[PDB]
Amino acid sequence: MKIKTIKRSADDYVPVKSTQESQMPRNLNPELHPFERAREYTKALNATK
Amino acid sequence: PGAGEANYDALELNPFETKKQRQEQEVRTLLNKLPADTITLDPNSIGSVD
Amino acid sequence: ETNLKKLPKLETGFDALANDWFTLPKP
Amino acid sequence: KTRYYLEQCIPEMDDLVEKGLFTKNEVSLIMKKRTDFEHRLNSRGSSINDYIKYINYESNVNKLRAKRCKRILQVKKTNSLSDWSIQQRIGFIYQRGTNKFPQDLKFWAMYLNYMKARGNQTSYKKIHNIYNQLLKLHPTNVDIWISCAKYEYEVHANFKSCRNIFQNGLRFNPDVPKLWYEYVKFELNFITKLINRRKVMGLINGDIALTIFDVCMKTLGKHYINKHKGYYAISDSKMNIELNKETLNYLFSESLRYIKLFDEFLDLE
Amino acid sequence: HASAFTRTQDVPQTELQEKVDQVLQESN
Amino acid sequence: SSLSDQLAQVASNNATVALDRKRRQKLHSASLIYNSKTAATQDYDFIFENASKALEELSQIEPKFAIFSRTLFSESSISLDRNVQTKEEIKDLDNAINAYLLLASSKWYLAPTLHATEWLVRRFQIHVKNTEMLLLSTLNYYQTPVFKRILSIIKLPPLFNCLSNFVRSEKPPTALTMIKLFNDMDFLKLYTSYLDQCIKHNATYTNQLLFTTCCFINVVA
Amino acid sequence: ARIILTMGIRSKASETDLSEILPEEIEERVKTAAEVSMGTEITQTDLDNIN
Amino acid sequence: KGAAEALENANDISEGLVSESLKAILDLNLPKAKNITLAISDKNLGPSIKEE
Amino acid sequence: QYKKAVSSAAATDYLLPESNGYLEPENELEKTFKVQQSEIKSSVDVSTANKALDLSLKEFGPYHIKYAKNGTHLLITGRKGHVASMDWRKGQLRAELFLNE
Amino acid sequence: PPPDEEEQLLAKFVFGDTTDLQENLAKFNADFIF
RNA sequence: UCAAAGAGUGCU
Repeated sequence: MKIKTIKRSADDYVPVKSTQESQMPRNLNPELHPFERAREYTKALNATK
Repeated sequence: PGAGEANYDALELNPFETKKQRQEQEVRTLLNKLPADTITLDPNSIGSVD
Repeated sequence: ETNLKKLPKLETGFDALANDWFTLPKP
Repeated sequence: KTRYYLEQCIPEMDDLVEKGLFTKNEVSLIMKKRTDFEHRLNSRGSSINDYIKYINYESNVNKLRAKRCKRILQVKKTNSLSDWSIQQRIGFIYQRGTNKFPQDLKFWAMYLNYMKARGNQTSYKKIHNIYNQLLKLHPTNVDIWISCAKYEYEVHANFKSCRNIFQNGLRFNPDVPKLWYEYVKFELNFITKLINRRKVMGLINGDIALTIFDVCMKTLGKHYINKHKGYYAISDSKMNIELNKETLNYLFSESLRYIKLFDEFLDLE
Repeated sequence: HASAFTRTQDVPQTELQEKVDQVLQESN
Repeated sequence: SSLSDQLAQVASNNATVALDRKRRQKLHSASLIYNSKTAATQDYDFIFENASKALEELSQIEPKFAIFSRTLFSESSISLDRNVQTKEEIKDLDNAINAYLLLASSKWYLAPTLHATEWLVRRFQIHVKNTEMLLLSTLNYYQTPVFKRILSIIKLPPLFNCLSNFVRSEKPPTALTMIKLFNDMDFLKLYTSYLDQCIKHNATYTNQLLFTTCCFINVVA
Repeated sequence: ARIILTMGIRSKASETDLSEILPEEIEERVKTAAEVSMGTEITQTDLDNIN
Repeated sequence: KGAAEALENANDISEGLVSESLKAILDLNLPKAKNITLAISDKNLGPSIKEE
Repeated sequence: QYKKAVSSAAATDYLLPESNGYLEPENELEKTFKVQQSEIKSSVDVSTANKALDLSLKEFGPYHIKYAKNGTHLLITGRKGHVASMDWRKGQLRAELFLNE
Repeated sequence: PPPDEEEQLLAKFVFGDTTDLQENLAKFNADFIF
């Protein structure tokens, strides 16, 4: 039957060149970044210090 | 199939984290340490105006 | 019209280009 | 700032999916190849071939969209962001590559040709801006002075400014005999078309070149004396005679080359 | 901005230019 | 089995996955034309461009090289990774590599073969997976500098342990050390199959036979 | 010495062909060195004995 | 263009003078324009540039 | 700005390179519970077959498995006291503890 | 209507399809090459 | 060799 699985392309994430910058994948799903309200506050407090 | 998440945020966690950045990630997350008393039943409640 | 073609066209190449001394001896 | 470039393209794929041309799966593949290039171009050791590869890859994407537009939408142009965006972005990459690598005359050459082909989409003023930077960056390359002179004497037919380009180029490069030849060749071309127009005018009803001849000998002699002498003058009287002889031999071949130019123009005496 | 296209000098800088405009002036 | 032993098999299975930058450096640094530093800097496109030209020269000398242009030296092969292919496709890929090593059998003296093989080494990592077939084929080019370069970038299988001395060594493998390889019973019959393939394909050439003949003749002595 | 026979003065070096004397990579070095050279001009009286 | 030009410009730069090369390069670049501002290491070269 | 901000979030949803897996039967008769694990092992590619790990060892059974957040490294602790930290993808053991507690 | 061969060829390049390579593999026989 | 820790160099 039909199967597909999470599949990582090594070249995409690990560059072939030593000098080429690795790809930084980003997902703005809000669940993946918890504790907004505690976080920004801590960045706030560190900034004042 | 479908067990894992499709796409991962590099900033939060990276399977391809090199030895030097995992230190960069480590120190930053220390700098951004959340206080114990900051724990609340709802993260949205914190920071309101009395 | 035939004469105008015979007249020369200025030719250019870019389009073609487009397509140690201080060390003493050890004893 | 790779993400910034990636984000600027988001409205477009949304337009591609909205119009139905490209599926979300196909769109994702275009994105993944796009992402690899942007990191490549922004990284260390980036070279011009990266710009050329991205431009070539992006050009192919435009062609498929055009084919699919007639195949699926059955429309010549769909009024949305998709039509002019791939074409706009290619110019952006050319600007970055030419900005990033001003040295390669080859990369500049496609930029001029690519924009020249899309004459309607790119105003002739934008071609002017490219040349002004290019002449400014490489003033001693004769090919570029004759380049913009040729572009506008044919496409635009502005003899006044076509005279101006040569008039500037000879200022910077008075010792190159090739540039003088083209500016003479242009000069007789202007006269012959003027006389042919006069002949046509009657049907429906030059010395200036010889002057360019005059000074062309003088400065070429002066510069050839400056070369072959180096920093200093030549003390021996005999060599100064050979120096004069070498200029005379160098100078006559310059003159003889122009005598061949006269033969081409039948109308002129 | 300064451009090779249009003359900003307002006078003939090079000796070529003093000469060419004389023919232009003399011609018509 | 010990966890370390089980874990070792995992490492061998994922030898070419390129999980991180450090592994990718080791794979990409492996080269047959260039040194490690320049090799890391080179690109698949740059390597493919030289290889495509090299194959055309090989095609002129022998037409049969032209077939691999459709399969192995294609432009689409740049985007082809073996780690992302399934079992059937990998078996399908490996045999096509094997035939190329066979047709290249009489031509390593020609420089373009060395360039053409670089694409397979860089794109397909034949030095890691097809380590036997590459090394069996180049057995009689031992004194040539090419074989020494092969040894440096290749992990010797169990049957070639005797060559572990000459890996990254100034002196090439001596003729005497060979008899020991073929003296080993397990190797002879391993070598028997590869020779059995060439005879079926009529790909045997003189230098293969004359090198082949001596050593077995020497094992007798 | 054979270079000096072909080119007597650095001005001659720019156009003189050194193919039979030097390989391609080396022969262009002397040409580039000639224009950015350091030495002073020598008389033909001098040049005759050097040849 | 060559060795000879560098010396005679080297003479001209020192005496706070403007060579034909300096006049040529500057004209194509600086806009005619209130007044465009140019940075020069030499104060003595300033009056020469202003005159041209 | 929220309707703009979520629009930006919707914009980045396209940037996400890959999707999750699926397993649906072509034929209604085929059932997702009927399919047996070995058949899925056949369908998945070679690298995934390597990504699947099976090691049998009985010295300190049972063994509790724990998985790192980033997920590079596996930690498995035996009931009788044996714990080993290793990365399944790389195939190298970080440390070995044979404590009999 | 089905796509033309010229359209088919352009389709493989843009989508990076590798099937065409795969049967050309699955159809090699070592005897034919030799 | 891996493996953890320092100290400089090039360059975005």
